Amino acid sequence: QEISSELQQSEQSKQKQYGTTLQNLAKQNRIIK
Amino acid sequence: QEISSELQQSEQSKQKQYGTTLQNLAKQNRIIK
Amino acid sequence: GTTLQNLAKQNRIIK
Amino acid sequence: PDNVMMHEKKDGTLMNEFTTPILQEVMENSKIMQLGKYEPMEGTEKKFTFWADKPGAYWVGEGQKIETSKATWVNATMRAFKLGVILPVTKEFLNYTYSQFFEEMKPMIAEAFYKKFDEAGILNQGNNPFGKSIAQSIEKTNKVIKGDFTQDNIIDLEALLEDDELEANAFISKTQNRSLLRKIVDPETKERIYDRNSDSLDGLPVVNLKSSNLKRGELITGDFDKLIYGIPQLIEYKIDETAQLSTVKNEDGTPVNLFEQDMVALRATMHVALHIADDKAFAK
Amino acid sequence: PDNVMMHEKKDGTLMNEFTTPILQEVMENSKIMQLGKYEPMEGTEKKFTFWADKPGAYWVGEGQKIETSKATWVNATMRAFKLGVILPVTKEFLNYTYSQFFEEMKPMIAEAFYKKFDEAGILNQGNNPFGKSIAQSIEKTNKVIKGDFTQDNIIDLEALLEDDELEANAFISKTQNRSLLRKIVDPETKERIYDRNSDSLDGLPVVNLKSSNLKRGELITGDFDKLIYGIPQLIEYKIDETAQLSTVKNEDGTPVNLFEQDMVALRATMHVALHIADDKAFAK
Amino acid sequence: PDNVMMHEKKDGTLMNEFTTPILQEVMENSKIMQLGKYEPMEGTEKKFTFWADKPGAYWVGEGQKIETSKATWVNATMRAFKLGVILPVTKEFLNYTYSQFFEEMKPMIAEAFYKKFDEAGILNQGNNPFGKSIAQSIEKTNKVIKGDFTQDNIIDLEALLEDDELEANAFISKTQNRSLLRKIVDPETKERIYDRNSDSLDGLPVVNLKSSNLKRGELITGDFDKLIYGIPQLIEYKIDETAQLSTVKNEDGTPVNLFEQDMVALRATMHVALHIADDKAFAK
Repeated sequence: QEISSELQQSEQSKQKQYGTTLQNLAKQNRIIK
Repeated sequence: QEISSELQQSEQSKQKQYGTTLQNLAKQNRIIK
Repeated sequence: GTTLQNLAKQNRIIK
Repeated sequence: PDNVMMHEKKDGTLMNEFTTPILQEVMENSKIMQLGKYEPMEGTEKKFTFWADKPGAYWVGEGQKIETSKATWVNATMRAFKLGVILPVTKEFLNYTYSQFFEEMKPMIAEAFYKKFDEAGILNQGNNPFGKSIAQSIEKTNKVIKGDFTQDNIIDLEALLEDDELEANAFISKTQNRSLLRKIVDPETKERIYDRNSDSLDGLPVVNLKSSNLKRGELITGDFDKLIYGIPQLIEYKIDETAQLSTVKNEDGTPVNLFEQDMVALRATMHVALHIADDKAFAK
Repeated sequence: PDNVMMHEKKDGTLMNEFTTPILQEVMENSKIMQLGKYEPMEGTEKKFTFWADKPGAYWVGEGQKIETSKATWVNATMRAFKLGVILPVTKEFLNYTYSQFFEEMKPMIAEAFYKKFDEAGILNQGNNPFGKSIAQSIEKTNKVIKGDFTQDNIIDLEALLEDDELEANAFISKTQNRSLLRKIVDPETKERIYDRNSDSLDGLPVVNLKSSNLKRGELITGDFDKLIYGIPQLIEYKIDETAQLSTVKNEDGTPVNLFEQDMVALRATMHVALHIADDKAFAK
Repeated sequence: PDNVMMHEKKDGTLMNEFTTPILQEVMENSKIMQLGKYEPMEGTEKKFTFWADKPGAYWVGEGQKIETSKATWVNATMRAFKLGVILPVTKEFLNYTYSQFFEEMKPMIAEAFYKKFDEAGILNQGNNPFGKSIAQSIEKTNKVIKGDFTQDNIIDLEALLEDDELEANAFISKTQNRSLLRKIVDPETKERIYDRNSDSLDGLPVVNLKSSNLKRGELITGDFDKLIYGIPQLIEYKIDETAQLSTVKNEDGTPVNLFEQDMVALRATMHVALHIADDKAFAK
C-alpha cells in the first residue's frame, strides 16, 4: 500500500534523471569544448 | 584521554594536508612555474 | 641516491 | 512492455531505449547543435541570468547591478513523406516488428527534421520562429561588416564581438563561400589560414552550413543555449496531406494515392544572447 | 554528518570534500591567481616575503637579499541571487540531495567570486579595497607612459621596471584592446610581435581579467600574494536584499517576489608589490 | 633511528628517505641539470679521458695516446628564512611532524637553490664560481657569430662545433628570444623551422633561461656533469646575522624580533668540455 506507491515513484524518477545523462553524452559529440 | 589525543593529532593533520595539495594544484594550473 | 640516478635521466629531455 | 513481438500499432510514443539512437543522428548532423550547450527543463521554463558583485560587510560609493527572468516554449513539427511514399502497407512492417521499424526510420525522418531547425535557428527564413534568431539579434545590435574578403575579415569579425568581453569560438560559413577562403594566404608571413586537413580557420572550430539562403556570409558565436524535451511521439493514418503537394497540381487524395503516412513532432526550443558578429557582401 | 542523504536545510556549511572542487574552479576563471603565489594562513599569520640569495661557503655574501614583514585579513561575500531565484523551492532540491546541489552550483557561484576579486584586486574601481591595489602602487612609484603602441615602447616598459629589482613576468591587457596588437608591423624589422595562435606579447604570456574599466592597459607584476582559505559557508534566506536590484526600479520584496537566496561568505586576501608598470591613452 | 612522531631537533641532518624527494624535483626546475648528467662519487673525484687502442701484433703504432686527470669539488651553503619564519607556529609544524616539515620546504628552498645554480653554471655573474664553464669557454675559444636570424646561421652555429667532432645536441634560448624565432622561413623549402606547439628549434629541445642577461642568446652544448652528493642538512639558530638587512638601513636583530633562520649545506659539481657556441646581436 505505502511501500508500493513509494517504490514505483522512485523507479520512475531515476529513469527521468537518466534522461539527463543522454544529454551529457551529446555534449561529448559537440565540437566546441 | 592519551589514546584519544593521538587520534586528534592524526585527524587535524590529514585535514590540513588537503589544503596544501590545493596550492600544489594551483601551481600546476598557472602559466609560470 | 640510487633511485635519483635513474629518475634524473628520465626527467631530462636529452637522451 | 513491448520490444519485438509485432507492429500494427498506428500510435507509437517512443521508448527511451529507441529515443537515444534516433536523437543522436538528428543532433550530430545539425550545425546549431554543435555550437550550443544544453540543459534539461520542461515545456515551460524559468531560468535566470546575469552576474553579481558584493563586498564582505562594507559600504562606500555605489555598485550597480541587475537580474533578468527568461523562459522557453513551443515545438517544431514536420512529416516524413520520403518515408511514407516508400512504404506500402503495415502488414509488411508487422513482420519486421516494432524494433526494426524505428531503426529503419533512423536515416529517414532524422535528416529532414534537423534541416528545418537550422533554417529557423541561425537564419530567420522558415515559418517556425519563437525566441528571435542569431540573424535577428544582429539586426537589433549592429555587428555589420562591409563586403570584403582578405585577412582583414578575421580582424574585423572578432573585434566587433571583442568589445563586449566575449571571446571568439565558432565559425559558421557555407560550402559555396568555403571555396573562396582556400585561396587566401598571408601577405608578409608565409602560411595559409583555412585548411581541410586541419579543420580550422584561425585555429578555431569551423562548421559548414548547407542552407539555400545565404550567399557569401560569415558568423562567429560562443555562448548559446538549446533545449530538447519530451518524446518524438508517432501517429500514422491515411486521410489527407495538406502541406505536401503531389508534383504537378493536386495535393493528395490519400484513399486514391494509397500511401502509409506518419506524423512526427519533437519539443525543441532555443535561447539566445544578444551579442554576435556577422559579415556579408556589398558590391553596390 | 552530511553525506548524500537529503537537503531541506537552510544552512549548509561545506565539508572539505565538496569545498576543494569549487575552489579549484575559481582558479581557471581567475587571472590574479596566475600572477601570484598562494602561501596560506588561518585568520591572520605574520609570515614573511621576498626571495633568498646564497652567500656561498668560499666568499662572503656582500650583496643584500632583504626580508619584509606582512599580515593581512579580509572576507569576500557574494549572494547568489540568480542561483537562489533559479531554485523554485528547497523541497525540489531535496530530490537532488546535498551532494548534487553543489555540483549544479559549481560553475556558477565561482563565476561571481572571481569577477569581484579580480576587479578590486588589480584596479581600484570596485568598492571593496583593503591593502592598496596595483593601480594605487603605480601612483606611488611612477612607471607610467604616454599612450603609444610600438615595438620600442614595449621594450622600454620592461626596461623601466627592470631598473628596480626584478624583470617582467607577464602582461595584463584587455580582451577589447587586441586590435592594436595585430597592426604593429615595423618597417626595419618586418615582423609581428604579438602571437595569434598562442597568447604572448613579446614572449611573456598574456591573460585578461575581463573587467569593464580599462581601455589601453598594460600591467606587469610577477611578485604577488593571493590567499584562499576556510569554507565558503552556505546560508539560505528569504526576507530582504538591499545590495541587489530587481527588474528595473524596486530593490527586492522577498515575501511578495517568492524566491530563495544563497548567501555565501568566502574568505580571500591579497597583497601588492611596490614597482608595477602601466600605460594609458590621453591625446587631449 | 629517527621516527615521524615529533619535532624538536635543531641539527636536522636529512636521512636518505627524505634526501631524495627534495633533490628529485629541484632538477625539473634547473636548466643546467637537464643539459648535463648525473652520477655518484666518493666525495671528491678525478676523471680520466682519451682512447688507448692497438691491434694484436701486426705492427706497432707510430702515434701514442695521452692519459690525463680532471677533478671536481666545492660546496654551496645557504641560510633561508622560509620555515624558521614560521617559528610562531612551529608547534603546529610539530603536529605536521618532521616528515611534513620538509615537504612544505620542497617547493621553497629548492626554488631558491636552482636560480642561484643556473647563474653560476651558464652565466658568470653571481659570486659562487668554481667550474668556470660556459661563460669562460666563449672567451677562450671564440665561437661568437654576428646577430642574424636565418637557417644558414643555425647551420653555421652547428658547423663550428661540428668541426671538432662534437654533435649538436640541444639549444638554450630564453622566452624573449622565442618571438624572434617566428620569422625564420627559407625561400626554396617554405616551412616552419621553430614549431609553435612543439618546443624545438631545429628538431632539438629548447630551454628557457629566466635570468635576465642574454637578450637574444642561442647556446649549444649538451655535455655536462652536475651532481649533488651527501646530505643537504639543516641547522636552526637565533643569532645576529652580519650578512643581512632588516627594513631599509638596519640589521636583523634576531634576539628581539622572534625570527629564525634555516641553514642548508648543499653540494655542487661542474665539468667543462670546451666546445660551445653563442650568438647575440649585430650592433644594438
